[PDB]
Amino acid sequence: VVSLPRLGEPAPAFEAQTTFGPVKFPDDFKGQWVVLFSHPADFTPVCTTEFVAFAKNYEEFKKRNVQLIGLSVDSNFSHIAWVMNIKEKFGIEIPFPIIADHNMEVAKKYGMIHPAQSTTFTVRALFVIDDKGILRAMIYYPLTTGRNIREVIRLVDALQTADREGVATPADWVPEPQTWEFTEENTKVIVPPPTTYEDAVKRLQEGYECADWYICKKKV
Amino acid sequence: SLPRLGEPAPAFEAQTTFGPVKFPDDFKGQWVVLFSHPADFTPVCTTEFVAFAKNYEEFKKRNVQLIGLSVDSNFSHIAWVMNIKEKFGIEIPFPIIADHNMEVAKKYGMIHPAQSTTFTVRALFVIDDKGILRAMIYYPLTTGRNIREVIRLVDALQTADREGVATPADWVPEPQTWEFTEENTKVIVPPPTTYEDAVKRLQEGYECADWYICKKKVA
Amino acid sequence: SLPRLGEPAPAFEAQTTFGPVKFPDDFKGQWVVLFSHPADFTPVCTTEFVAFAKNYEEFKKRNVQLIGLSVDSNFSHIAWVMNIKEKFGIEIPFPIIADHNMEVAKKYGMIHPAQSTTFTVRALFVIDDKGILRAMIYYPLTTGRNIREVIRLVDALQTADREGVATPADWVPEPQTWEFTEENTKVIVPPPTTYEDAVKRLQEGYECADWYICKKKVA
Amino acid sequence: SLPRLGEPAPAFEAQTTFGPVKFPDDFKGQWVVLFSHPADFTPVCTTEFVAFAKNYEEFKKRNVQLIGLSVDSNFSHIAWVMNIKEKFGIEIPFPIIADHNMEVAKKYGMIHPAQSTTFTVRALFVIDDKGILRAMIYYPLTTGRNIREVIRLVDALQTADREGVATPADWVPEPQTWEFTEENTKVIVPPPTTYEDAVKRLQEGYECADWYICKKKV
Amino acid sequence: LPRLGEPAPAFEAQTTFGPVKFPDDFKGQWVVLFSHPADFTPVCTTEFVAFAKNYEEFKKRNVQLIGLSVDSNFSHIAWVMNIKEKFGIEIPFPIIADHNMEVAKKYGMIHPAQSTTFTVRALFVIDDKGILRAMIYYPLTTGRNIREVIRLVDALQTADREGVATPADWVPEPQTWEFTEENTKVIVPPPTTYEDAVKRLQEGYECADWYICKKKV
Amino acid sequence: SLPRLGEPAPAFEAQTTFGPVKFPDDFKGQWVVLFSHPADFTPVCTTEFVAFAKNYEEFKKRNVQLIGLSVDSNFSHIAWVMNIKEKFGIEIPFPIIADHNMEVAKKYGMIHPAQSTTFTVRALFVIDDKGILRAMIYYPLTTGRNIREVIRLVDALQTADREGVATPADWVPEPQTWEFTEENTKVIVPPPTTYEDAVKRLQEGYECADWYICKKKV
Amino acid sequence: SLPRLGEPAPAFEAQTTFGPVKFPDDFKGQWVVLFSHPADFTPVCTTEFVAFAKNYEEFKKRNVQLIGLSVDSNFSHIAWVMNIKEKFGIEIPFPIIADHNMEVAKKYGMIHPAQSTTFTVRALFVIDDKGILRAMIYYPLTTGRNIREVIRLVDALQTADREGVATPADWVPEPQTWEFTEENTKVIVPPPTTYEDAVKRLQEGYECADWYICKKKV
Amino acid sequence: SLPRLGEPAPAFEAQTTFGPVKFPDDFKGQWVVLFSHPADFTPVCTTEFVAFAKNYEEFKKRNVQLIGLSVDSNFSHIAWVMNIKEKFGIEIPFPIIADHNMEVAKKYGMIHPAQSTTFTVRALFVIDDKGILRAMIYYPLTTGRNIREVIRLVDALQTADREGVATPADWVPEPQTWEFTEENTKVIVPPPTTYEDAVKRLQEGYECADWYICKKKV
Amino acid sequence: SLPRLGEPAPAFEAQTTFGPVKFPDDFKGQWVVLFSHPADFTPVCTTEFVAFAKNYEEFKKRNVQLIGLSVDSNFSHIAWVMNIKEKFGIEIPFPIIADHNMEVAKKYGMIHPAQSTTFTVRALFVIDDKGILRAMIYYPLTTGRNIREVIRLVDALQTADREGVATPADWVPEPQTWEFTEENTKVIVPPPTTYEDAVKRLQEGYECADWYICKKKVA
Repeated sequence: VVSLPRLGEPAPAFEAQTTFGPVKFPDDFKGQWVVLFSHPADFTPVCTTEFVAFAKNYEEFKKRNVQLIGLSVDSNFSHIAWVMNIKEKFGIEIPFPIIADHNMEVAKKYGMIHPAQSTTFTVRALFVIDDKGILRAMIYYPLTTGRNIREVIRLVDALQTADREGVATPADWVPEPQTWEFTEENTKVIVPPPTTYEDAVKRLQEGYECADWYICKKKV
Repeated sequence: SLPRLGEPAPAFEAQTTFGPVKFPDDFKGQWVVLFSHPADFTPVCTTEFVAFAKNYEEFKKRNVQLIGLSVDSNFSHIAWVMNIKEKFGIEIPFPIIADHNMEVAKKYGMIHPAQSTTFTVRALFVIDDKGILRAMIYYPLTTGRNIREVIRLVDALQTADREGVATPADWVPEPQTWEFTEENTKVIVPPPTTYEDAVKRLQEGYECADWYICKKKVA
Repeated sequence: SLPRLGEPAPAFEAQTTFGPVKFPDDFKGQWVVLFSHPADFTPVCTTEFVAFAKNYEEFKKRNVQLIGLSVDSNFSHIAWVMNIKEKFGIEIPFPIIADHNMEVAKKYGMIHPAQSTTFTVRALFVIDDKGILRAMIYYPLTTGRNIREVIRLVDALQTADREGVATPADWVPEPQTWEFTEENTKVIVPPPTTYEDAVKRLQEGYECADWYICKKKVA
Repeated sequence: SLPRLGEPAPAFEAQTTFGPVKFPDDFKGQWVVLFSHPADFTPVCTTEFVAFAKNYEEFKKRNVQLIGLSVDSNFSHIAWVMNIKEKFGIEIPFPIIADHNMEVAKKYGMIHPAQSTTFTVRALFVIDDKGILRAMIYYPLTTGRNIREVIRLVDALQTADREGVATPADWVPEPQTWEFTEENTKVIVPPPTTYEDAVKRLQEGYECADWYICKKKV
Repeated sequence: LPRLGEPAPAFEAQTTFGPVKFPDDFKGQWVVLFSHPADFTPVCTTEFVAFAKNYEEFKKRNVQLIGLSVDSNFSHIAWVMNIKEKFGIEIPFPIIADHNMEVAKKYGMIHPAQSTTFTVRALFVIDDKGILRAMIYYPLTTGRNIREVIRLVDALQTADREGVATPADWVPEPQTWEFTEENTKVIVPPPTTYEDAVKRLQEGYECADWYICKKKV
Repeated sequence: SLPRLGEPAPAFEAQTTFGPVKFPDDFKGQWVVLFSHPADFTPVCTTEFVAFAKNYEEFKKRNVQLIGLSVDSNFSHIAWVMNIKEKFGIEIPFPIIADHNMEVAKKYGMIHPAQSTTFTVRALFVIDDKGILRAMIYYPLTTGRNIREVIRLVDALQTADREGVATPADWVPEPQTWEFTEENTKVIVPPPTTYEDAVKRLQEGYECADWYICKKKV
Repeated sequence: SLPRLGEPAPAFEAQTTFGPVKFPDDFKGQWVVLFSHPADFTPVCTTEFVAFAKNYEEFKKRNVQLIGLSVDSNFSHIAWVMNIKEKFGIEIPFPIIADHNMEVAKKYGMIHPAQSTTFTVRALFVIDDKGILRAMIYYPLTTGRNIREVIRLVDALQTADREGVATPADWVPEPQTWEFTEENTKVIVPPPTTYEDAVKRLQEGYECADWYICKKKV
Repeated sequence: SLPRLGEPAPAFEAQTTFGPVKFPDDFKGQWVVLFSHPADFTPVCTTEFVAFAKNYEEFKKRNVQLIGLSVDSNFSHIAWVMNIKEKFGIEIPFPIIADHNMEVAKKYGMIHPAQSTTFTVRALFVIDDKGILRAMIYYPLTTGRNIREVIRLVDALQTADREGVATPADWVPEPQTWEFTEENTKVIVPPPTTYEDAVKRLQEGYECADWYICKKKV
Repeated sequence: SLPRLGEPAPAFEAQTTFGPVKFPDDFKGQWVVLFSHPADFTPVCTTEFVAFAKNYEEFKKRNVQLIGLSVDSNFSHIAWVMNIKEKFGIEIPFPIIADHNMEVAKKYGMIHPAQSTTFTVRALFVIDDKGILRAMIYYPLTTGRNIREVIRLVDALQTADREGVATPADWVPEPQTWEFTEENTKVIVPPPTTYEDAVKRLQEGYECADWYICKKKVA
């Protein structure tokens, strides 16, 4: 240990508290595909942009029979406070549950703790799990680097197409011709968040584009 | 066991289509994208190798050394590269590790027995100029990877190091559009597994660049 | 295990909202009131933090460093302090430990599994200027502490040391009156445990400064 | 070891000044405040017993059974109760456990060797009507407890249970004022530890109800 | 280490003809099981072509040929396709894909000083009862003698049928084994990098493909 | 165990018809063909020894030392060599190891119990001038070996070393024809296993050079 | 590993020049003289086998089955018996055990390593009609046995059993004379151990019936 | 266990009728015939000792030291030698070992429990001038040994050593005749085992030199 | 070990000059005097056997079975009995055990290695009619026993059992006189230990009945 979760085998089972109530995983989602992903910490900026991006794409996952579910080692009360904060600062209501894995029990089962990254927070792990509870694909991005939400959607399409049609999908496959546009807003980088209250107060006076003390953007 | 982010990438020495490599020591000062593919002469893999080859200059300008890996021999590797050049007009410009006894594959968690007890899955590892493992992905045998996301990941990691910043969801260094065309919608027929089936496959009316790589469209 | 009265307080290093601390090395020559709270953004804890903050000068003039602790991250801590400042007009003036992996909490017997396997109980420890544990209390998750009794306990301990005396039941250093007003009679609605319930909670007609802290009076 | 909040309070059988007790069998349906004191015939302890005794009806109307404990014998306990009645005019109305061999004290983590290897500290435990340990306090040998805070704690715990609520910092059930008078500022001279010193102690000009309990002001 | 006169080590494996359960699937047939180090290497190609050309010689003797290497079955098919394209001959017998060397170790085919990854040139004659009858281990450098394999089968089948032994150099009827000028050409060790494989086709050898170049000594 | 190709041939010291040998130390700088035969005075073995002897100059000119081996004593070896000289007119020109206690045979995996628990099988090993095992064959008791294939194998290995080449299937150094005549088609009657049967065997009308070596055609 | 007098002779099954034997079960009701010899085609052994063969009727008339044994193969045994018939005109009339792997030899203590680690010494065992070991002798490789003493020993043991008597030193059943002639004084040249020495031995001026059996006088 | 031919004879120190002996060290430079006999005052033993005594000069001129051995005491040995002198007029001229605790007997494998758990069998060992065990015989309790075969064996071993030869079956150094007379045909009545039977034995009409040695003819 | 007084005498089966004995089963209802002697054909032993034999009727009328024992064979025993008969005119009337392997001797502690590792010492055991060991003596190789004391001991033990009494020092059943004459003063020359010495011993002028038993007087 820590172990690599194994592709093609049942996703590691667990029971946990979430912002939507208790879940028995992946048991409660049988018959649904599941995108389980982790984020290091509530009230941190990359994580906020990822939650907003997932929320904005919630209907794309819903129409593909995919249940999105997040996870961090934060408490459920921090989770609810953070979702409230996102609604207040961005006008977006997170529409999917977030697991409160305080004791890292789920994180350890999924290889989400990488001590050289953090001994306390998960990395940016993401797992695609099919309607039979089988782990199908996974990615591990570091604390610095937000994920690509459209690639998660494409991966789901590819796996569902493989199962439905009995085929494989080539490099860069999509189900229909399409264009992924990245705008000027997608070029803004994130200032690493303050770690003391005094620094958080000072941060708001440093001239960045800050929706809140922990999420300040600039360009390179 | 899961390779550890933020630590030196598991070291190894191996034979490749470019000669022996001392990993990651031979790539000091360079970023490395190490990836695995289940088997030479299989179709998703071929499309991935062509896509990486076409994007080789994109990696070169980012100081990234691409290096592939499978459990096939170097002679099968060379034969497959010859086959790719003949059937697709593309010359693979990066080395492929011949990991015959799965020693490197096991160090990187590339063997997932429910997927295959003999082939690697579609693992990919981004390693920085200090040999530190920075990010990784594990896709299954069915599902080709997204080459532009590998480039975006490298850009995001290099910018983080250079600027002392983090990058948000869907970050790119400049505005851009990733076009996927009708050609990107063709799916792959699972390759034949007997010689007889390989001969019969070529008579089924598909678009086949060779016996192992046949494409079609699905409704 | 129960920390031992009269012995050095269990040593630790931790992250806090004021930066890293080495206990008790950093607090030699000062008295310390170390206390824990189950979770940021929960209501009893908020009332306790405001009460300690309002009494910060009372502790400072007694050479007492207040330091809180929960298993929450420093980012949750900072966000919670920001929330308290906006909703209650008080800036928490003392550090809060981020005891992510419960290592400090376990040294101090702060985890009582029938109360919570993830949150600390309401433990509080008075530690003298030589780092010796002098007194402790363990209140449950339901029940906020009495801040004036914490001050009285510190006075009693400092007077004992200074004068070579003991202090009787209900001892105070000078005649005084502890007033409890109508505001002190309001009880706390247990906080919502789902986001949906948190949205409904703000519509139920309680006296709510925020979703997690709603008050009412009894019968 | 640390007794566990939210779990049954450690069970025991013991001799007391009221006769034998079986905990928790005898107190089912009642709240219990179990507290310890280091030694009979010592002054802080005396002030605490008098304060608890004066508040006995406050505990009784809250369905609270008070029970004290020290490692002294029942004969010392009775002698001390007799002494308190003569010097202070109050009869201790609750039982005191004689925990001769420290068996109950060890179950409750009441022995802290740097304080004393032979006496308990000033431990106090609130136990509910189902025998569940609800709250605990550990004060040192120097420092008398706050009796009104014990009452407040019981009120807060009982209100939480009855109403399904939590109680804030400094909560009380109704507006009220805790007055501390000039009498509450007197400190205690540490008691003599030899018979000769105890005889001399009564001649030193302190405010002494007996050889072991002398007060002064600072 | 495989034991003569005892049942041949049993196994199940993937092949270019589909799965095989060995030797159960071949009960009632003689079996010549042989290994080769690697697909797309030159000595191996000449041996496979020679076995293929003699396929009818083995079939009329109730002999099932079956090859084996540690290459994948996809590499095998690609190699069989390559042999068909470059030499005009279709390999008519199955090749085992012994990916994890499990069968190879049962037969002692791995000799680490030769290769820690490839089998040597092992060959096993197995009778219709599944009993191991004879075996040879040639090194990576040295192709086998296919007519000697046929003679060995004839000698073993005659021994069983007639209750006799066969002397040194025995054959069932007078015959002549002709070796021509073509049989004198030696093989250039195959390239081990892609760059060398491209350069190899320009070195002036007689090359059917990059990996199989011949010359004379 | 299985002797390992590419590694030093298992070392041994042994008695032979030519005197003691230290193997492969005594044959440094020479290639060695070490082969075994089940038993002196048995018929396939006789035909193989005659064939090796007739080809002795072919091996000598290739810098190859032939050395045979069985579990028989040197006294049996000498008697058998004398017998071969009288019946076939050829004097065995290479040493035969007397491996009485099967120690060498076991080092070379020459004992296969289902074939025989007492005799070696027809094992043959090609060893180079540096003592390295290069190739090996194991034929069963029924089946005589192909001496010209042993020569071809030596040629192929020596050519590989000298030229830095590999040799294809069916390779020879120059065009040639291996003739097998009517004489090569005669089969061998399994030798008698009792003295009475050996006396009778010589009266049964086969083509017999001696009691143990009788031939016929099929 | 001394076989024990008066106990059943160690049982074994073996191949012989007469076919398989189950010992001593196959010889129930017969006395058995089991003896060993180091090696076929060695000279002292040849003289002993000839002497036993010449005395075959003497043993037969005493209900004695002779059976020899060496570690040579049965094919060597048959070859050696053929050789004795060819060179001396005598046909060995009793079976020889082929104890290839020394299993029987070890049961009978026939292997003495300072004599030979590969051949038996000249052991001889008299076994009665009940399979019981009655007497034994162990002569070294140099020293041929006394065949008439074997017969006298059998006579003495059979007389002891039949008559319920003991037999004194030098006892015989009837007055008699053992003649040893000039021919019995010839000694044996130790046999050659290389083929070259065997060829030269025939030119050294001894009286040689074959390369391995040369006599002279001292 | 089995004494090993070609290895030093098992060493021992013992009392003998000639005084203490260090064996075989005291006999370095001499050949030794060490033999055992089951019991003093038993009949076959007496005939063997007399025969050895009569042949003492035959052994002496061959540089052979005879030495007997039984588990009897040295005092019983002297008494028996005295008895042999009285009844037969022959003085035993060689030492007899007193092996009371069977320590020497066990070293030489002389105790065969089915024969006797208390007496040695009729073991005989030829040991050369370097202390090396050269040959051995084990005869049962019933059966006296052949003294002339012991002499022939010594002659055969000494000739082998001196001349570098082996000796054939029935070898002797010069032509000779072993005469066995009517006296050599008399059998021995098993000796009495009770005093009453020993007295009765002298009246049963046998040819008795003493109670324990009675002969008759068969 | 020391045989234990008041316990059954160690049981055994043995060969003797009178045939096999099962001890003490064959002697139930009889008293037994079991005694040992180092070696047949030694002089002290001979004088003891003659004295016991001459006193045979004294033991028989007291219901005592004499039984001797040495490690010699019965064949030596018989020869020795024959010798004593010829030289002294007395036929030994009691059995002698042939304890070849010292098995009985070890049960009775008769082997004392500093005296002899091969011979018994001069041990004697009085055993009653119930098989119980009643008394024992151990004299060394040099020193002949007192046969009249053996008889007195038997009488004392039988009287004690019969009458329920003890017997004092020097007790006898009726007044009596033990006379020791000039013949009882002759000492024994230690026996020869080589045959040559035995021949010479008979020529040295001692009073010799045989080579092993020569007497003289002290001067």
